[PDB]
Amino acid sequence: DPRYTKFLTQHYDAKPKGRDARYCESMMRRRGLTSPCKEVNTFIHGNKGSIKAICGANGSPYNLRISQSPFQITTCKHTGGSPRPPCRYRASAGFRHVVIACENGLPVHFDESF
Amino acid sequence: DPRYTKFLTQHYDAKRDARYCESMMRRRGLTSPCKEVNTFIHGNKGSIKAICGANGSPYGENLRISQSPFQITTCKHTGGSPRPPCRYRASAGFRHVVIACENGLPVHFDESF
Ligand SMILES: [Zn+2]
Repeated sequence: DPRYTKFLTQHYDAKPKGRDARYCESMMRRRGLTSPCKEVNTFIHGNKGSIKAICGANGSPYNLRISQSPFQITTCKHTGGSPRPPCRYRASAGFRHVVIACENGLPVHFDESF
Repeated sequence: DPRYTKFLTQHYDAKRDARYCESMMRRRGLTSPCKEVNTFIHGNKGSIKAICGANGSPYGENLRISQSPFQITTCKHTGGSPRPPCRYRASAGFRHVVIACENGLPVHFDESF
């Protein structure tokens, strides 16, 4: 599923070098989210298998699913004015449960509003 | 970021002798007058940046030390005049480096090491 691949591209970074504004400004472009500037985007860290398992045993219904375990995350939030690149961001490192959408056994969307 | 871009100019060269040093020290603006000692870090720039984060660790006062070692070239001035033309000899090295960071970016290299 290229959707799951795309989920990992947009919402997964296993061992982040940092968790600050510059990490975000780097990651948002690296991961294809700056044409144009995506307003809010969370990267989940840690082991990939725990995220995928939100679709099963590490999840409960929430058409969405909420994680039964917490995750190191970094939320990138646009700043600077209008959403023309180059995209400025600030970062909020977090440790919490997350909500995702699963389809046919795999994560395909991350729910930022949660 | 001026401080970060100055760090790269003065202390970073991605891809190792006296002539290396003599041209590099000049090309990177460290020869008016002659800087006595200056080290270039070689290798992957992300690895160096990461010293401020995952790949480094707190050191002394307000500094940080690399967790892995880096190939380095230290240029040492030769001759009696502190003015250019600046001649240098090279010490190729392999070791941990100490830097200072500001906002997750390298801004200073510690030559006493
Ligand atoms: Zn000298």
